[PDB]
Amino acid sequence: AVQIGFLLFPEVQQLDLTGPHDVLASLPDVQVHLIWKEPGPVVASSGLVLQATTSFADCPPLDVICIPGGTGVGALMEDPQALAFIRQQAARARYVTSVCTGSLVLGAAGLLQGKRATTHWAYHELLAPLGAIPVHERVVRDGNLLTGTGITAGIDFALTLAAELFDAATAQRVQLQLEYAPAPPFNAGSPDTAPASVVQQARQRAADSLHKRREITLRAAARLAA
Amino acid sequence: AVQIGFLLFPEVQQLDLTGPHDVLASLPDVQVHLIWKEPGPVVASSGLVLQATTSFADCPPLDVICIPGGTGVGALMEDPQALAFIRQQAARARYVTSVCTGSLVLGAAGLLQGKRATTHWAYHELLAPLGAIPVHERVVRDGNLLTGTGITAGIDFALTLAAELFDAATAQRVQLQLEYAPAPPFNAGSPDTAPASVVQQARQRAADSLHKRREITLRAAARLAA
Ligand SMILES: [Cl-]
Ligand SMILES: [Cl-]
Repeated sequence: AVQIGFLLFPEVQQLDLTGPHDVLASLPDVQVHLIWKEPGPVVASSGLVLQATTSFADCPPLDVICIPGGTGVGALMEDPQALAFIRQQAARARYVTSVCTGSLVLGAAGLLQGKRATTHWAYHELLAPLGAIPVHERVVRDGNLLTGTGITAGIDFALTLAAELFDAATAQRVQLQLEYAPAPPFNAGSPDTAPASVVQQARQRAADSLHKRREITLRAAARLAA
Repeated sequence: AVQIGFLLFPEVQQLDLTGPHDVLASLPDVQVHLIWKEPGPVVASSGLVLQATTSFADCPPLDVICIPGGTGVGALMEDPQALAFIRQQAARARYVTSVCTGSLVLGAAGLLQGKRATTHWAYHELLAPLGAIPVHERVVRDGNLLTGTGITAGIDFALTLAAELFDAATAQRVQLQLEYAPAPPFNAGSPDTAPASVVQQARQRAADSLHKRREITLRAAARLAA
C-alpha cells in the first residue's frame, strides 16, 4: 500500500490539506495519515477541528509527504521536532510536496537549497533567503520536489501523482468520479489578473504577517548557515 | 453576522463541505456552523473525522444552508428529523444550496418540486422522480436555490455568494488571498469529455449504489406524494 502523509498543525489552512486528502483517499491501495506530535484534535485557522491519526514517532516510512500552509507556518518554521521529522521522511520519500506557504516549512528544513520552488504570492520574497531559486509558476517541479500555489493546488497535483503512481486512466477515473471541472466566477486569483485596487487591499492585509515572517525566515536561515 | 450552516453527516464526502467552509469562513462578519443531531465527532467517507458544532435544536436561523453529498446521502434521504430541519431552515434562508448528491437530499425534503436542479452525473436520473426539472449544467439557479456539480462546486459558488452578500470586490479579494486559480492536469471531469473507456469504468463502479438509491428515491417520492 502506498503511504501518504500530511502534516497537520495548529492554525493550518485546512483546505490546503483536505482537498488532496479526499482525492488521494479515493485511490486503491493507499493509506493516508494525518501527522502531528500525538494523535488527537488539531484546530485549523478557521476553527474547524481535525484529528491527527499518528505521531511523528509512530508514522511509517512515507512514499508521499505533503506540507500544507496556513497561519501556523510561522511556528512550524522554528519547531525543531517537526523540521527533523520532515527531513527524515524526505530522505526516502518518492514525492516531497507542499501547498501555498507550506513551502516555507520545506525551506526552513533546508530542503529548498538550490531548488526551484514557489509559494503564496504575498510571501514569495522569503524563498531566496532559504536558498531556493524562486519561480513564479503555479506548480514547480525539481526532481522529486513539487511545490504548488493556491489553496487547491493539492487537488490538481494529486491527479498528477495518481497518474505517476498508478496510470493516466486511474487519474482520469478519479477526476470523473469526483466530477472535478472547476470554473471560478471571477478571475482574481493572481496578482497579475486581479484589479490593482484588490491587490492593494490584499497586500495591506498581509503586511503584518509578512513582517513577522521576515524575522522568522532570517532566524531559520541562520540555522541553515550553521 | 451572516449565519451559514453546513449539514455534517456520517459518510459525507468531506471536500464537498470543507471547500466552501474555508472560503466562506474567510469573510468578515460571518459565523459558520457544522450541524448534526448533536455536537461531536462525525466520520466522513474517507475516514477523516470532523466535529459538528451544533445540534438541530440549537442551530440559529440560517441565512445560507448548504447540503454536501457523499455515500451517506442515502440514509439522509429517509431521515425524518434531518429532512424536517432542512425544510424549516429553507423556509426563511436567503440561499438554499447543495453540492453533488446533496441535491438528492433537497429532493427528498420536497424542495425541488417544480425547480430546475442538477446533481452528480451518475445519479442524474433520480432528479425527475423527486419532482425536479433536470438540468445538465454545473451550477443551476432557480430563485434562491443553487445546486452545483463537482466535488469543488461549493468553492466556486461560495465566491458568487460572497459577491451577492457583500460585493464583487470582496469576492475578488478572497479569491486573491487564497490564490485560487485551478488548472486540472486532465480533462476528464465530465462524461462528455472523459474517454469512453473511463466513463464505462466509472459507471460500472457506481452501479450498485445507483441501484440502491433508485429504491430509496422511490420511497422518498411516495412520501412526497402523500
Ligand atoms: Cl488554486
Ligand atoms: Cl468541481
